Amino acid sequence: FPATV
Amino acid sequence: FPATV
Amino acid sequence: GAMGSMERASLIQKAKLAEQAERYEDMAAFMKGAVEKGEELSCEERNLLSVAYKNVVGGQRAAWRVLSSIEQKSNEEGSEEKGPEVREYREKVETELQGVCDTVLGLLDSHLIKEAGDAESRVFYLKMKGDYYRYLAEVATGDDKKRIIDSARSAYQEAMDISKKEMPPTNPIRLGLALNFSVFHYEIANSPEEAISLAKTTFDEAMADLHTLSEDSYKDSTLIMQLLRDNLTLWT
Amino acid sequence: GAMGSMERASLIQKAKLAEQAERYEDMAAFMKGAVEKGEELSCEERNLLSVAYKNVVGGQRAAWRVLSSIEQKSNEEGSEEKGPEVREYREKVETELQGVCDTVLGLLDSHLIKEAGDAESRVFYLKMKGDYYRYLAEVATGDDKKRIIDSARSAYQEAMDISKKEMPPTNPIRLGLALNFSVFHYEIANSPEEAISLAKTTFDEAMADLHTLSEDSYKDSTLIMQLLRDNLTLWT
Ligand SMILES: N=C(N)c1cc(-c2cccc(NC(=O)C3(Oc4ccccc4)CCC(F)(F)CC3)c2)cs1
Ligand SMILES: N=C(N)c1cc(-c2cccc(NC(=O)C3(Oc4ccccc4)CCC(F)(F)CC3)c2)cs1
Repeated sequence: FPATV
Repeated sequence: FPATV
Repeated sequence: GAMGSMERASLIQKAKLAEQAERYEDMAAFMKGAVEKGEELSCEERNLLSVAYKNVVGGQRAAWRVLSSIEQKSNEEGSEEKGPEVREYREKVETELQGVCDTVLGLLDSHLIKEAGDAESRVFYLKMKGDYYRYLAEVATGDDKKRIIDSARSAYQEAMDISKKEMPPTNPIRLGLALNFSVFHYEIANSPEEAISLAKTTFDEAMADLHTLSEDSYKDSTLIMQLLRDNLTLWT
Repeated sequence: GAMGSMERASLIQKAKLAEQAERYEDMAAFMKGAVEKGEELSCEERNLLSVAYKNVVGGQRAAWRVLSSIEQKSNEEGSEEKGPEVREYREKVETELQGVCDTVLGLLDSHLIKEAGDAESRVFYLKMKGDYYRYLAEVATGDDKKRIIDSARSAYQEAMDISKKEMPPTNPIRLGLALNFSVFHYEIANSPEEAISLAKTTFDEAMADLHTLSEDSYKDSTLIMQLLRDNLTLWT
């Protein structure tokens, strides 16, 4: 999965 | 802490 | 409000204790109680709220993905019918996740966003609103999926418009908003080119503003810039 | 019983799904429902029950330790009074932990232990009974602490007596029982010499019986023997 913050 | 199972 | 009888300051104190103990459900309940006192949230308090619910829903999302994967395999050609249990339990976790998202969205709508006038608060809350509609979109399949997606898009877009007018390109809230809106484009809206363009433009505009920052601000901004680069590397 | 309307087999199926999703509270609730159907538990089912509650209470114990540590520091000479919140929240987590332990102990008492006649079931359940009284002892401070300790000791001792009569020295349940009873001696009963003697004798008697085992049984027994050695290295 891609990074989120 | 010591190991328990 | 089961926290209605506890002091606001005590709720904030206990949220910090819950964080240290990695008790994020408790942390979220304490911060919901604090929001429901009706006062605006400070910078620290906004982040306590967001950290708590991000961790709760993040665990729900990870569990949902495990169960959805199992459910999809049970539906392949050749699988032995295992009955309704996988679907039922995936639905149970999904309903709990939707409930947490609705709770957060309810706090933002009553009345955090409407009282938020400064960019750092208003952009922060509108980003959260996009994030929790994005999580609802991840599990949505019905008549409402398009509307959920558009609700996420609309919140992110309002946040983006304010952030570009009122914050420098290195502001960590602005950067994290762009990171997440880019993921929305890639994973939710079937717009990988928009996702890549947004991540790249955000990264480049931040790079050109790093020279204005202190060492501590530099470390924060470059951390999120590295996440933008990470995603670009995943996608190209 | 909120699980009273669900089939026993469906509860077991969902416990396994919850395990895969690392949803151990759900797993424990499903297995409590299965126990409350009134039938004896198979080997696999006993381990699903134990894994679920071990993970739930293990997280509670880790949180309690964090909060107790903070509370002790707040009580040192020189600390600034922070009010009742640390104590209150430690008490909240403690009460939830005690509740989980009481729930497990209640399942063992109604009626898992009394129907367990085979060594592998009876020793397994009596070990659990010692373990959950040990967790109650870790947080106990009142008129009841000695009695809680003696309840743990008594359950472990009955399990030990059966295991020495009915199981080989390499049996993993026998080994794990001895590991944990040794920790009880060291950490709860203020008997480090007993703890060390038990771990060493258990290790040596297992070593001498490894030659009888298949490769798969050997791997299981040597795993727990290594935990015995680990503790001995910590304590000497
Ligand atoms: N957890 C606690 N007790 C406390 C936390 C704070 C605190 C204080 C100031 C800032 C932050 N964080 C951020 O503004 C964001 O996160 C960042 C992530 C990486 C780098 C920089 C910021 C920006 C990106 C985001 F998406 F909007 C999430 C929030 C938090 C005080 S106390
Ligand atoms: N989690 C699941 N789905 C499933 C688990 C099983 C299963 C099946 C057979 C045995 C075991 N385990 C054990 O008998 C013990 O654990 C061990 C620990 C290390 C090495 C060997 C055994 C022995 C020591 C202990 F303290 F009594 C805890 C239990 C589990 C089937 S399904």
